[PDB]
Amino acid sequence: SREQTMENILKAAKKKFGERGYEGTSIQEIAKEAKVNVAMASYYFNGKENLYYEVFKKYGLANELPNFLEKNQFNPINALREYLTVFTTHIKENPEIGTLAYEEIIKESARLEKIKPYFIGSFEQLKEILQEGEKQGVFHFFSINHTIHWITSIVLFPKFKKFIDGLVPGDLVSRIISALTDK
Amino acid sequence: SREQTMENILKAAKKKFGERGYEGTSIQEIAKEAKVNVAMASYYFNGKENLYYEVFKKYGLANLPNFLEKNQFNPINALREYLTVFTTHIKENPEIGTLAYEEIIKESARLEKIKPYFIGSFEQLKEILQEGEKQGVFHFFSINHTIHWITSIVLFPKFKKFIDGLVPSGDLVSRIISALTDK
Repeated sequence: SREQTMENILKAAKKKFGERGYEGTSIQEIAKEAKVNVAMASYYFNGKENLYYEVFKKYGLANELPNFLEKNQFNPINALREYLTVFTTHIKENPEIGTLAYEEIIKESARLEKIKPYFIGSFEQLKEILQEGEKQGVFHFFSINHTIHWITSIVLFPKFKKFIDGLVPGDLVSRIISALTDK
Repeated sequence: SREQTMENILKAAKKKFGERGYEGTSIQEIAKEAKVNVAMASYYFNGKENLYYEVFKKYGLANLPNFLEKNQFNPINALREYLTVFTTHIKENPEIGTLAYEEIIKESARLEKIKPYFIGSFEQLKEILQEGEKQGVFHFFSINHTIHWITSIVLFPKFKKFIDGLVPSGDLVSRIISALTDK
């Protein structure tokens, strides 16, 4: 019942913050969405700023990711496919993470710093998988920086990709992999 | 005068919309920023929604010339001018970029009506790229992939910087061109 209520409030926080952003969302709005009074929301989460962080802590990218390269016997295509599947599926089921993150990147706020780990943590692996695929002659790209840039844009901002798709004539993961294995 | 009052209102809207987005900004706040009567502001632009579109009409990419034609159909030269012009415009009107986002995500009724202040640049981009590929000076997976990552840097320079901060100066345009000319 404690956990249920805490979960209810975090689900509501994610929903409302995702709709209106940090500033446009109130603790009252959230509490109302969660069917609890404001005092109940303060008790568990102690104010707007910390609730926002707990939203990223709970629904952000899971911090305990296996090593995808080892998990996939150092087959980089297989490692990248699994990595990207894990990560794009997460953003599909928790889209607010993507849209809130990619927002705060523009406001360059103090929130950004505390938020980073919960959508950024796995980029190190993404670098390793790519560099090992390049080393194996299985991936081809101009630079690692350029490639992480467009791959993480798709991961965090899949709707921009849909938007460009509407203007210029799939499966996201397969499309990332085809762009990399083009020789 | 009518014209002057309208300039002031648009300057205000741009500023205020940029800060808080469509939803978190009221016509009251813009009018107050412009030091004008709310109901006048509202009437002159026939409402908040139309005012918002006029912000894009005024400050967007309505402006451009045929960069291919202006560059003697040298695609590299045309793309460089194109990129320089576009990035400079986003630098000088950052709200256009950041507001395009809040809206590419909300997939709003508003998106459809703001698109026309980017579609035009994007087809010119497409033409430059295809002309370059045809002349054998550009090489890429697909035009859709290419336009996706380029327009990503252009409309959302701050994410590009954010990734630059996580993955190891340099001219942005050169970097785009180098990624296109890479054999």
